[PDB]
Amino acid sequence: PPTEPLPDGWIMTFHNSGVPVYLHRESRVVTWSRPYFLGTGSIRKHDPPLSSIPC
Amino acid sequence: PPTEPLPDGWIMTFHNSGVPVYLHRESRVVTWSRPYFLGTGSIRKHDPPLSSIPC
Repeated sequence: PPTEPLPDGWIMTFHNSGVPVYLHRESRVVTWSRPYFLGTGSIRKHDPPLSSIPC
Repeated sequence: PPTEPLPDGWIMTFHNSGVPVYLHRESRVVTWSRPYFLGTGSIRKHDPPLSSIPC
């Protein structure tokens, strides 16, 4: 799918497994699914960006 | 798998789709794969926590 931009402070980078991973540089936190800014959206009911849905 | 703790500021919460999602409360950022603290680990070469690997 088309990708939405990453939230502030995040970068998509290569992992040796061959999959991209997403690092928040300042906190040194990693996730394997593209993170996104929810803003004032409803955590329970919102539709995630298509580029952020796993498997 | 056994879960490793979430990094600071994150919470696992329910999404209407029936899947848990992970919210960083202060930044309002969401990811669909459990995030983890990498610390001084190698971004490229580290083994992620088993609870953090998608699909």
